[PDB]
Amino acid sequence: MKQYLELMQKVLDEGTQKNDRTGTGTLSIFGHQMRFNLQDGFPLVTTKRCHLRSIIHELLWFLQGDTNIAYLHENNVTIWDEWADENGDLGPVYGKQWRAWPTPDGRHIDQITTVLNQLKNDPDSRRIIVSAWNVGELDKMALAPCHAFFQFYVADGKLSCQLYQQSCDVFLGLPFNIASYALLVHMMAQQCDLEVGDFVWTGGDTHLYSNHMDQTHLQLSREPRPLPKLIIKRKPESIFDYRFEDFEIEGYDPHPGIKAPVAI
Amino acid sequence: MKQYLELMQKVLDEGTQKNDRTGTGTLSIFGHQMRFNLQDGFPLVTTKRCHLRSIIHELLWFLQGDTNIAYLHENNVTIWDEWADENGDLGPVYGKQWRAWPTPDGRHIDQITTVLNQLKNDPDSRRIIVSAWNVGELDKMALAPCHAFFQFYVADGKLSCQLYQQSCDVFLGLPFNIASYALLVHMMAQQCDLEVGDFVWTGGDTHLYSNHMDQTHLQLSREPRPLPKLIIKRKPESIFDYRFEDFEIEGYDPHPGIKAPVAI
Repeated sequence: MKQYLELMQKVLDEGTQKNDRTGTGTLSIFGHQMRFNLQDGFPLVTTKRCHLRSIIHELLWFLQGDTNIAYLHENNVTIWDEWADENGDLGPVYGKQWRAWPTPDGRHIDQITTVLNQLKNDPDSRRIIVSAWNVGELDKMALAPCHAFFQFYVADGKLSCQLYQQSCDVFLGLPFNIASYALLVHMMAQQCDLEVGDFVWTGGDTHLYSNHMDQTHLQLSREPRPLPKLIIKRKPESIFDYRFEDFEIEGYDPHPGIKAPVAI
Repeated sequence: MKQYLELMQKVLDEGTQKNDRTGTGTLSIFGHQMRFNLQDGFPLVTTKRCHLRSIIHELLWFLQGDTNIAYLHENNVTIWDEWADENGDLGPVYGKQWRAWPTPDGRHIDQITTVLNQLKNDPDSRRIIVSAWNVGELDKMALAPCHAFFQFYVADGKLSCQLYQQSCDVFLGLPFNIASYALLVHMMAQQCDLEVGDFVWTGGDTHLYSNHMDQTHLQLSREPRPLPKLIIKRKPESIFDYRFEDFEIEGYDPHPGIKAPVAI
C-alpha cells in the first residue's frame, strides 16, 4: 500500500548504515508515523501476497495469555519455533503481559479486560493503554517485544489505536504487524459497539536489512491494488471467544509473494 | 516554534470535541509526530515566555528517584503541589519508576543506568527504552504518566530520542515537556561523548482545552524568534551529579508570557 511503499522508499533514500545484533547490516531511520483509515479497508499489503492465517492464529494465541507454542502447532503455525525452547516455551512474552501482567504484590493484571472496561465505561480516558514492556520480566523473555505499547482512542463512535514499534523490520515484519493490530482494532470495536477509526503506526528504529535490497526494489516497482474488506462472520460473547473461522478477508487480490532470506 | 504552532493550528482545524475527566471540553486529535533537530538549537517555545527554572529542577528531581516534593520546595518549585498529599508524597511516579522500577522478585531496576550502559556498550541496540508505565503501580500513583515511554537511538555519533506522550495539553504542558526531555537528551549525550541528534515527539490524545481558545489564537499570531542555545557549564562525573547551575540558556528572547487558567 501507498503509506507502506512510501516508507520503504524513505528508508532507502534517508536510511543510515547501522548493523544489528547478528552482524547483518541494515538501513535505518528513527521515528516515523503513518495513518490508516480503517473505513477505507483492511490494511493488508497488496504489492506482495501475505498469508493472514498465521496472523490470525497468533492474535488469538496472544489473547489466550498463552506463551507456549503448542496451540500454534496444533494449527501448524511455526512463526515462533525459532525462539521457543525444547518445551515450546517462549517466556513471559506478549500473551503473558497482556492477560496477566504480574505485580510485585502477587496479582496479575488483565490489561485486555481492563482496556475493554474503559472503552465501555470511560471512553474519554486518555490512559487506555496496553503495555508489553514489563521491565521486571525482560530477561526471562525469549526476546524483547518489537511492538510493546499501544493506545486506544474513542471519538464519535469511532475507535482508533496507535501502536509504537520500537524496532521494525520494514520488509519482513511490518506488513504482518499492521494487519495483526488492525484485526485487533476490529475485534475491540465489535465488542464495544463502536465503528473502526484510524490505526496509527509509529516506529522507532525502522529498518531494512542490507540483504533485502533487491526484494525491496522489486516490490517498490509494483502498483498497489485496492484494499480488501475484513468481515467478521459472528459476534462472540467476549474478546476471548473468537475462533479462526469467524474471520474472512474479502476482495484480496495481491501481487505474487516475495521471499526474504535472513542470515543467522 | 514552527512545528509547535503548526500543531496548535492543526488541533483547531481538525480537533474533534471531546470532554475530559473534569468536565471541561477539549479539542482533540489522535496521533501526531514532530521532529526537532537538536543541532538547530534548544526547542524552547519563543512565541511565549517559558520559565526553564521549574523544568530543570523537576528533571534533576526525577533523576534522584525522589517522589516527594520536598526537594522541589527547598527551591520553591510548586508545579507538583496540586497532587502531593499532606506529606508531600506523589506516589511511585516518574522518578521512582526510572530509578527503581520494582520487580515481582524484590529487585528495583535502575532504567536510567541500564540505558546509560547500553548507549556506551551496545549503541545499536533497538531496545534502549525507559518506561514509566508500570501497570503494577498505576493505582498507587498520584496520577498516570502523561509522557510514559521514551526510546534512545544512536547513529553517526548522534544520539536521538523519541518520547510518546499518550496524553497532552498542547497549550500548558507540551512546551514544558519538550524542553524537559530535550535537556535530558543533552545530559545523556554529554555522559556518552555523543553529539545530540533529533528529539522526536509523538503524541496520542493531543488536545486543547475549550477555555484556552483566546490564548491559542493570541499565540498563534506571534512570529517565532530564533531558538536559544543550551550550554552546560561543566561535565559532572555521572548523570546523577548535575546541579541547577550547570545549565545556562543563551540567546533566549521570547515574546511575553500568556496565562492559561484551568477549571477545577
